[PDB]
Amino acid sequence: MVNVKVEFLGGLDAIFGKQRVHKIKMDKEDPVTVGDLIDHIVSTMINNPNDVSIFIEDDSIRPGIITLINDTDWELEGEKDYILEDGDIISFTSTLHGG
Repeated sequence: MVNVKVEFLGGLDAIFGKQRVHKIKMDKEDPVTVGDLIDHIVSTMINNPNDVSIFIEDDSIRPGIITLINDTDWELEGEKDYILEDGDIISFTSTLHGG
């Protein structure tokens, strides 16, 4: 029903499959929060102790991963306090290389 064009960079797209930009689709309820989107990526999209383990750590994202929502900072709004919106442009980045 919905669609979100996310752009993974730094060291995230490498896990997805060298995909600088990937679209996601979720179908559950109307008031779908951003936290749900990430969940979808870690549920059906990804399912292995290597790709998701590094991204999510015990229901908690790994401190350091960047996430630009609508050309803005994730923490700026409220992390998971941002309702989704089909037709948005999300961006992900990682300031970590080697070690």
